[PDB]
Amino acid sequence: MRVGERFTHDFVVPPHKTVRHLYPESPEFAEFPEVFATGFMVGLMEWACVRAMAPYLEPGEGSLGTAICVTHTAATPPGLTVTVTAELRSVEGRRLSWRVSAHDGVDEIGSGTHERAVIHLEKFNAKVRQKTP
Amino acid sequence: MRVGERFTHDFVVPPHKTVRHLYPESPEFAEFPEVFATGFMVGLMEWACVRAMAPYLEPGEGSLGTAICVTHTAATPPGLTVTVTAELRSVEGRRLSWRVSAHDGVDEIGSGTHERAVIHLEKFNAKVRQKTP
Repeated sequence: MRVGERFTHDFVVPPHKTVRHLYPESPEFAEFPEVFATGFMVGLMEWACVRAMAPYLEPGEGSLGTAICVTHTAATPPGLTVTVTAELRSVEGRRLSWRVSAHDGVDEIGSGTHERAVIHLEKFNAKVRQKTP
Repeated sequence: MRVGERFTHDFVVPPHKTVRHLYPESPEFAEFPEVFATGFMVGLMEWACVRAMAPYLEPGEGSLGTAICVTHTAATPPGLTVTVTAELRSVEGRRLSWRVSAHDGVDEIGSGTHERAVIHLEKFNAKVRQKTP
């Protein structure tokens, strides 16, 4: 896991990763064309980076996404394979950053950056509990 | 539309908007803390801007998100209300650019920018259906 190393992750888009499935609560999204939602592309890019960094975590640790800055440049219907490529840009202590890019086999669909922070899972969950109603 | 006009969108986070629910097929995400996923925060920011834009589109139009560039700085358990504030920066042809931020009643959880493109829904759906395997 050196800076400049590339990690790849492939995912066939199923029908339930389209826009209306991200927020079934949204009448505003209900009838939208059946294309892979930006929020699901983001979650796939983050999933690629989590798989790339798993060797860096010590027992008890996990990670949070702290920033996402990407374009979404072409649309993908269900059935195509989205390949995400995660290129490690920086690792320093708790902070990691990648350049991410995604292609659906037909078009480049988007690219940009993603940053993560390593967390201590138990300490983090206790903080979460204190702001839980 | 009025540049500098702020729109607010409030959303109580239900249990099914945590990280594990974004990708039930990800074993990695299945063990994550039960906090609002960045992919769901991105979709909520899109939803805010879609509601702001709606009165101003013509019949048969909608929009797509073309870029998002946000931080995600604090974590939110189910049961808090996330309020997205969306402020229009510019309208150029079919392109609309926004400043977005979100807060969960306890902490600011993220901020940055978002761009959208107005589409003709039927024309775009027919073009989508043609790259479908």
